[PDB]
Amino acid sequence: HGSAFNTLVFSDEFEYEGKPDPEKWHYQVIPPNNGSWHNNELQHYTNRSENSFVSDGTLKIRAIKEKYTFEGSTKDYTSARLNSKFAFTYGKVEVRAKLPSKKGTWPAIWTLGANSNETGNYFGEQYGNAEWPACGSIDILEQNGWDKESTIAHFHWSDLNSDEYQNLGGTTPITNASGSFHVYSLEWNASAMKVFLDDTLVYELKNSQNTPYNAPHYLLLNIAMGGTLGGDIPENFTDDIFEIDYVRIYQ
Ligand SMILES: OC[C@H]1O[C@@H](O[C@H]2[C@H](O)[C@@H](O)[C@H](O[C@@H]3[C@@H](O)[C@@H](O)O[C@H](CO)[C@H]3O)O[C@@H]2CO)[C@H](O)[C@@H](O)[C@@H]1O
Ligand SMILES: [Ca+2]
Repeated sequence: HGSAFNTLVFSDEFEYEGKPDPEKWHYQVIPPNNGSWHNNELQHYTNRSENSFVSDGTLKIRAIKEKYTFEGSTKDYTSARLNSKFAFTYGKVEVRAKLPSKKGTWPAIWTLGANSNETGNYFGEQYGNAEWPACGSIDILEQNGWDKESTIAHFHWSDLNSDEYQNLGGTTPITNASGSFHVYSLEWNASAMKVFLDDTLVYELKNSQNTPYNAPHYLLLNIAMGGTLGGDIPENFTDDIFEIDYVRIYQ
């Protein structure tokens, strides 16, 4: 599957030490919603070494129970939310990773249309100003906080010719998501978007010109805490890691 996408256009093998490469990765830190993130999430996102770092051939994003204030808004958790400094239309995205094991964590590998104009993102209004869900988004991987034995792939968009919000996708079983690397991938072209866990198709959505999936998207990597899909966080939560061996994008 996906062999047609064979020209490497972007990658990070994470073989260096220190901050995620600033030529490749942009941090979001400004909350988009009056001092909070969306989905009733409980974290702030920071660009500190507490919450992301590269060492030993892998990127780690680390969520921590920690009081933290940004511009008058205090939250009880910190994490990181990275965006690629690379926007693309169509391709094969491969991310090899180990997921957080702890309850309450909501990791994600996903995309937004580069016309999102999301607050504090890297692209602003360069491509347009299509507020989510009109910019489109593809989940390559999410896990909720209460079931670490399944993964989620899910699309969110509004049709170009309607305000009608669409949200659909699938799930698949996973074994040892936290202790064993798996490859989470997307194959995206003018015909279809296919999300895989290793070689299992999680979901395929037919593409068309009436979707926002024919213009550039950028990649996001994050751990949210709590909220819709994070759920209740144990009182004893300390910290947890989302470990990414590499990101590769082919066209
Ligand atoms: O609620 C109104 C605001 O929506 C913002 O877009 C958010 C949206 O609210 C939120 O539900 C969505 O959450 C993502 C899921 O759809 C999915 O793709 O997985 C992501 C990773 O787990 C998850 O964060 O995110 C949208 C983008 O941040 C609008 O941006 C905002 O203008 C509007 O007021
Ligand atoms: Ca690596």
